[PDB]
Amino acid sequence: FEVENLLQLLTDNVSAKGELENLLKEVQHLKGFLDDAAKLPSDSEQWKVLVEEIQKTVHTAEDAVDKFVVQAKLHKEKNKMARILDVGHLATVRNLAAEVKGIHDQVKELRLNNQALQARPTLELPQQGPALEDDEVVGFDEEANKVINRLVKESKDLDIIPVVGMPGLGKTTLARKIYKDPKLSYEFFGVHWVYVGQSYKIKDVFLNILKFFTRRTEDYQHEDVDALAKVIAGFINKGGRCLICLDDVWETKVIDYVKTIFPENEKGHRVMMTTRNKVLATYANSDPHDLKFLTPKESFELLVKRVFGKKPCPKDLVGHGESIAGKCGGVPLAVVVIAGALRGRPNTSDWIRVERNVVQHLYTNSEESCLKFVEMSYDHLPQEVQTCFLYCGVFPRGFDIPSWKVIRLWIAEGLIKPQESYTLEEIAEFYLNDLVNRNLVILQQKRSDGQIKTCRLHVMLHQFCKKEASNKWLFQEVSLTPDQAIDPNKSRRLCIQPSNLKDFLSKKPSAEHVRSFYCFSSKEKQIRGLTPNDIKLIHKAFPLVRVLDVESLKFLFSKDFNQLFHLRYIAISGDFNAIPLTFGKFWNLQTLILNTSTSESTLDVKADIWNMLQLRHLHTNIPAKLQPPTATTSGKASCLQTLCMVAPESCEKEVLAKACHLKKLSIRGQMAAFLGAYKGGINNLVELKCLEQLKLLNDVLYMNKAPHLPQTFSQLVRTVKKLTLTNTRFAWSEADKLGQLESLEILKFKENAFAGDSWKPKMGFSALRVLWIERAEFETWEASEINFPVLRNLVLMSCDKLETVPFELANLSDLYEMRLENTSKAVKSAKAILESKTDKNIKFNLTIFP
Amino acid sequence: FEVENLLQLLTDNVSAKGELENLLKEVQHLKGFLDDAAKLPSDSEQWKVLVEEIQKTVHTAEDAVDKFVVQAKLHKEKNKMARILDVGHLATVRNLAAEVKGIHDQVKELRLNNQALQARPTLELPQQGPALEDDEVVGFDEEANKVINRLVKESKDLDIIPVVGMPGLGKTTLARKIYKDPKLSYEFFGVHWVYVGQSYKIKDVFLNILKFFTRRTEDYQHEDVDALAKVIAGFINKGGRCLICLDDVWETKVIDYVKTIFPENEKGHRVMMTTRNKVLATYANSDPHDLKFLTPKESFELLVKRVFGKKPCPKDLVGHGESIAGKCGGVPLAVVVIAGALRGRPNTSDWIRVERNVVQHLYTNSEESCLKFVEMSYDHLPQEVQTCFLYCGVFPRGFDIPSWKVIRLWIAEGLIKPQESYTLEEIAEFYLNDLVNRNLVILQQKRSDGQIKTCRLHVMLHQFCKKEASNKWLFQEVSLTPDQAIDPNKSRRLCIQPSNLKDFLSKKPSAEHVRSFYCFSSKEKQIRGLTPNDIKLIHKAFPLVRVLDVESLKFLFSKDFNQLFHLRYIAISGDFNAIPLTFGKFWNLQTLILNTSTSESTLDVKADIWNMLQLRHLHTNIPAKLQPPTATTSGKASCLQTLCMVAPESCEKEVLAKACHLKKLSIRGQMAAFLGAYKGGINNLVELKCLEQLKLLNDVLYMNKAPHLPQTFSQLVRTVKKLTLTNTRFAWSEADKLGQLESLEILKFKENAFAGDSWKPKMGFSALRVLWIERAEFETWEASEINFPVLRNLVLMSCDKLETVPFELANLSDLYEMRLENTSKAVKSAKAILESKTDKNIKFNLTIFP
Amino acid sequence: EVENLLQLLTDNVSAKGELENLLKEVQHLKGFLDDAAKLPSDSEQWKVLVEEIQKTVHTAEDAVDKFVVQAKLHKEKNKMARILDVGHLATVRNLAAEVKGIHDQVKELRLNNQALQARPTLELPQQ
Ligand SMILES: Nc1ncnc2c1ncn2[C@@H]1O[C@H](COP(=O)(O)OP(=O)(O)OP(=O)(O)O)[C@@H](O)[C@H]1O
Ligand SMILES: Nc1ncnc2c1ncn2[C@@H]1O[C@H](COP(=O)(O)OP(=O)(O)OP(=O)(O)O)[C@@H](O)[C@H]1O
Repeated sequence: FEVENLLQLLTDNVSAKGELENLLKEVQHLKGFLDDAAKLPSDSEQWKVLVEEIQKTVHTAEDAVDKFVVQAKLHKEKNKMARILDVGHLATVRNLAAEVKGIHDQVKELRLNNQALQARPTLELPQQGPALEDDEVVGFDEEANKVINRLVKESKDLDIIPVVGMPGLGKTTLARKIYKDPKLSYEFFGVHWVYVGQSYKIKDVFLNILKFFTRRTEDYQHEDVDALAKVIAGFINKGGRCLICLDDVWETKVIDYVKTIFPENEKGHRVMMTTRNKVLATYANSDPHDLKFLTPKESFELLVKRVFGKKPCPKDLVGHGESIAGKCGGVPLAVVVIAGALRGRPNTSDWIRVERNVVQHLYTNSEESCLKFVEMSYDHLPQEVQTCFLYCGVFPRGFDIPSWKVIRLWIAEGLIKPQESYTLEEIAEFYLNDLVNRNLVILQQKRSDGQIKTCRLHVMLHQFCKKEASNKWLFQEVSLTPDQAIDPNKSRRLCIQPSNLKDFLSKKPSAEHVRSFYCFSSKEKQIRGLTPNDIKLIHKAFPLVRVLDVESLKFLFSKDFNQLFHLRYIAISGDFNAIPLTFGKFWNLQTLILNTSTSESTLDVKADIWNMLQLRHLHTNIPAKLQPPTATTSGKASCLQTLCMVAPESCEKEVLAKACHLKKLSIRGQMAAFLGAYKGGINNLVELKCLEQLKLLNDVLYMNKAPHLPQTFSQLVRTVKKLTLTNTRFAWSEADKLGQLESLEILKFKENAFAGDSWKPKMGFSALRVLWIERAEFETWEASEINFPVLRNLVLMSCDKLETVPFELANLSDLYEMRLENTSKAVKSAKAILESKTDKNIKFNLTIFP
Repeated sequence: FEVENLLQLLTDNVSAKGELENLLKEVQHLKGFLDDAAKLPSDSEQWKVLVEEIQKTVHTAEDAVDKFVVQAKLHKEKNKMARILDVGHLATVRNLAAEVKGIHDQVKELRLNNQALQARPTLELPQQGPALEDDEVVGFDEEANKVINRLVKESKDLDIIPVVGMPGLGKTTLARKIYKDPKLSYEFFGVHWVYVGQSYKIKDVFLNILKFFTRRTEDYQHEDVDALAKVIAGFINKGGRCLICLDDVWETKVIDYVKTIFPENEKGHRVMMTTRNKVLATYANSDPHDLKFLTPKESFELLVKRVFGKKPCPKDLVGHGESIAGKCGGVPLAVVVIAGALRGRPNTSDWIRVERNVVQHLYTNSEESCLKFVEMSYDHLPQEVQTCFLYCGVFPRGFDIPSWKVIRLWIAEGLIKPQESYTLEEIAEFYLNDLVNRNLVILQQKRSDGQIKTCRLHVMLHQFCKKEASNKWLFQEVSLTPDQAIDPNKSRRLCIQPSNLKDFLSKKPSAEHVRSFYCFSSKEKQIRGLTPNDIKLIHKAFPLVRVLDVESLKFLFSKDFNQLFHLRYIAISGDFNAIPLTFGKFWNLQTLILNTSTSESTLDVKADIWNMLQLRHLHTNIPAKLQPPTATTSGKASCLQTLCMVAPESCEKEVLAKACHLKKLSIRGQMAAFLGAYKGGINNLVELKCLEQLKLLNDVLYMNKAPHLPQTFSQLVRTVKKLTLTNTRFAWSEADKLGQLESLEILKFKENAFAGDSWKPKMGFSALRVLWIERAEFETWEASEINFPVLRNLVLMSCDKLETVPFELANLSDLYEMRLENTSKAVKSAKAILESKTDKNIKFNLTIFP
Repeated sequence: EVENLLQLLTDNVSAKGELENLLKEVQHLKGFLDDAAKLPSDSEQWKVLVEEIQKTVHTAEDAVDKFVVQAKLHKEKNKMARILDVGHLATVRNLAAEVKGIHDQVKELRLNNQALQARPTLELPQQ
């Protein structure tokens, strides 16, 4: 046995690398086939079987390759004596080699046996409703009047009025309503309608337009595009003022084609167009008309209308009907589709069937129209954003998906690929920005800069993403009808709700193909009765985790968890006084979010963060006392872009030299002991090159002496875009020192950041965009035009002490935004400045709470 | 082990040659498949995987074959005792045979397993914009006026006015603007427009022409081509003067089909035709109208004319806007396309996304029209010029590509193939000449003979070439987002930049499939901190380099660098006193450029250049002391065409006999000891048969005795076409002999080449084309018509002493060009000659600086 | 190494049995030597044979003592040092191979040479 064992063991190691490379190349083949098959439309159960099988074989080979490389690195870590001497290593490594050969031959026979896989040169092989009347439209009366108003206002220029939203949001219904208002007839000689959609031809559109202006299109079918444009221009000139309806135009070229047909007769014509692309709407009109959201009562009224015509919904179905109405998120088409499923089912058994879940019920049966309706644009997304989109589907339904969390989740799953001059963080931020541009992913929260802060995936879109991923298996959500498991073995990843986590753990989960663990707290901070054994068994179940993201728990650094070298992105919480060195073995790691409940003032990062080349972002809820890099660790600049909640002690010349590419840096502690010359730890910030954000927080309320912004501070932080001061109690004279930042973009004064009865700024802020003052005790302000020449946003919250916003800021042309939150009499001056700007008729916004 | 080793080693080598030949045949098969695949359009990921795989396998097998032959040559180079005795020889040889056998079986299974490769008889499987008005056309006002002036000028003959330029340059916009001037209507009764493009049918063109002259084309659809020609001629005769606008005509047959329609009514009709082929335009009109280049302000105004139409661009987007405007190189289609990318994106995050790199942003997404716009003519080039073009896509963006550098680079990359009566130099020069003819490759510098000197790839075309090569993998440019490497393993070649070279070395590069090293100095002479260790690392990383081209460095002749026997083309610089014999082992060498910083007056070529049969061109920045060929080296005439910077001592009877086919020879040193009878080194030039260029340079400013050209000099250099004399200090009487060269074509008197207060030439120069005089101390010139009968260019520079250009040169009909750079009062005589020729109305150009 | 590990492990897969057989056969040769010492001898061939049996007996004794010393050294080392040591494995089985060689030498010494055959009572022995 041992003779034979060692014989085959030695024989195999001689092709382990060749077997590895051949398996990897053939798995690349199968992955290319898999992309092809995903693109293809399929209807044969055998084809779904084969796609399932190739996906599972591909992911099995991926696990084998990652295991082999991880073992190789582990061996290289061991000393030469423990390298040669180890015999268990020999057994495991050759068992791994044997598995790799088995899977390689499996891939060889997968390619050879199945004819479908053969390489092909270029071979992938790929109507409205009834029409409502005014009484059938719901809650659009105010919207219709607003849009018609916008249309009718006299303006010699050809102004556009676009309507934009999400798939099946009712836009075409708003246009059809608008299209049949007598007011529109009064204001315009001839209103004509046209539908474009994603697929169209201009000549079709131009011919249909011409039909309205003459019935002899048979004569002009021989005219060219520009001749037709001139003809229609003359026809309109004869007609007079005209409004043209455009249903679902998604391309700028189309708009720029439509401007042509309108003559320059200074009649102030109009074109109102529907577009699922917010950017297209924005170009069409500089101020869009985002289709409102139906309120739950309106949705219930619509469902009543549909599943019972005009006869009232019967009494007992009202409860269930109400339930169905609210759950649809406020988009009419979800109501429409579930009503379709409910047509003529006055028996409450089926109403209860449909209610119990009303997101799955769309995308089923023949009248699934929601699916294809959304797909009308998903295919309008490139593959990179296709995938980055689908991974918005992990977050629980109704969850608020943070911008940074989702950005690092994308970048931690390997979905994004590097570009030739950009950084993965900004490529991903652009991907999500664009995802909102296409209205694909709701965005209701705006950073001071105006960037995404919380994006949600609409209930209908949530179920669409979940089911689409499940079909592609990129991830999945575990469910349990009382008992059972829904085949999680067909789940490349598992998203588990905390409530069912204990039960899923009771079955002793154990998976290898799994490559992440998602368990978010939609009900924030509802940490259930999870024992340490639960966390240990979690560590056991998923050994190949790239993405271990769980924050509603008391996590611990079990030995098993310490072995997870494949780790990429960690979101854990508990009571940790210092990061153990075990984190120094997670070479694959790219991100680390830390939220510790420890009473310790500082967290000691024992793990050598410097050696982790793949590392990109470390986040801590409390200041981190990072060890400086040693001589051995000296090398290339670290990949670290974001380093949040840094202890000032851990800001040394060597650390900042090792993180010169650091972008987002936050430091909290004692400041005066950090601001002096011998406190040049601040002077050490010169090491940071691409630094952009800097949060300064003082943990002491009783300060020995008030610090002073060093004169070098102007250039010490020259690269910083965002700069938040918290509990700094700086003299407003120091605000002048803050006026010498060339690249200052955002400015937050939080918790008496600046101490003083009144603020009289002098230095101009040639680029500042957002001013943010929170809980400022200073009573009067005399900021002038020169101070903030390019003010675009000014936020002052909890200003119970401030007296009046200076009128001088009214002159600022750039300034359009002004929010006063829990502010004193200065609210009156906000009204005065708003009135002045309205008299000047400058686009400006004023928000007052409550 | 040793028994089995030697057994296998002997058995395989018995079969090594058969294995080699069979592998070569099968790799020829895969290369033919690749030639098919490149043409065939494809969109399937699996097929791109297969093409990647066949490319990698083919290049791997090519490396194996070249390594095996190099080893064979090395072994044959060793002595018989050093041949039989060597044991490492057998080890490496039999390992190489094992690798060759492995890759041969790889190719066998690549063919058999994959059905895509089966031989097939004949089986590869292969609209305007909106239209503007005159306010949307930028900066073409003067251009349109110039073109219309060219048009309307009265002339009985049917003169043509063509508009030519690069893809996406806006020609059709100029024509349309021309097509809508009232002036054109005033000067012509009937103006009609026709679109041809690359693909067209005459009958469609003629029928559409006939429509403008009668609405009954339905009647004449049955008439033959000549019948339609006569009909249109009669219609034009009835109409009178006519200008016909032609869009995108590329083939001359079309032009000569258009002359037919026009009647001979001595009405001076006109034809306007746009054409991407500069030669076609030149035929259409003897003086083309190269569409001007939009200035950066015009490009910014245009981009405003789209991303914000007529509403002025907001303030903060101007900075970014200006950046995105100038970067487009001065062609409106780059502006248009990146605008399309920017449509309705007033959030400056995306403006900065697009600005950072504004050449990639074309050729991406749906509205990438730049790509297909260039491809509409890339297929217009045969495969040879197809490839030669793509290797203009390796010089850094904005780099000025020298004519000789690129010519040899082509010929050194294995892209050109020999013809049946031509020499690779002139085939390649013709290829680049055409690459300018088709407007493909910009050309802004002219050699005195009038051939290309510098050529550039327009930023748009540069990125197109880079991406096209990268898809085909013919080469690639290494990039690093902070860290990382972009998979350079899929880069058959690496084009790195000096800025990133140090970091590239930091990763310890090691490649085998790489077959060249491109590192040019766009910022000339910016040699960064590259240590000798860096150069050694270069030598190590790329062992199979055919083309090693790096001059921004301090290169050294390391032992490893001496091994590169596959070497073809060298471009190196440093401090070398004499070329080591190590270069005598580079049997594959074809070219050698040398730029040595040594203070030595002469460089001694220790390497036996005579034995290098593949050698074609040696270049040195200082005179070279070549060793004469020995008796053993005696054989066929050397392939050497160009031999630059030759020490006069290095010009011996035997040397020149061995290089009788030498064409470009340059000699520098002490000359007075060169012209004498016992200095028959001048007489030794009789050996050169196809000598074309001859540059004579004297390094001494204090000459013992004024030299004197030999009487034989006339027939000594009878084959010379170019003859640049520098610092010769010759009496103008000696110039009279210069009229005794039958084949003289170029004449550059540089740095007091001829000494004398005045020049009074007598002998005629029956063929001289371009005269050329730098820094002439002579004061008065008395040349006449007989002296320069066929003068085509007359360039006089730094002639601060020259008094007046003789008026007699005015009579010269051939003379069209004349340039006075930093010239004295003779500039006034230049004005006199210009006025006289203008009075005679002879097509003449005068340039004066400053 | 593959052939090396094969041959070593297969030699061990018995070193104790080879050891004991060699020991008993060397006891045989030692008894023969005790006989031959008493015997008067005058034949150069017999002195050659006695020299040879003495050298073979003492060679086998050196091999046996070396092998037991190596075994004791193994037992001295820690369990980790016992299992992990690879050079020790090579020396162990080289010693075992030498023991097999000497044992075969003793077998052929007995069989080839008649002189060694067992015999009940045969030792042949003026002022
Ligand atoms: N207020 C409403 N009351 C009743 N039904 C409505 C209402 N709004 C929309 N619908 C229904 O929605 C469906 C029409 O959706 P619509 O075409 O307007 O969607 P959309 O968001 O504009 O989509 P797209 O951009 O793909 O055209 C029809 O069933 C129509 O009856
Ligand atoms: N306002 C404008 N100012 C300048 N150029 C414009 C403007 N609007 C469109 N264009 C140019 O018009 C071009 C239309 O194609 P055009 O025929 O003029 O290009 P070309 O390079 O001359 O040759 P080809 O006919 O092969 O396309 C577009 O490339 C765009 O660059």
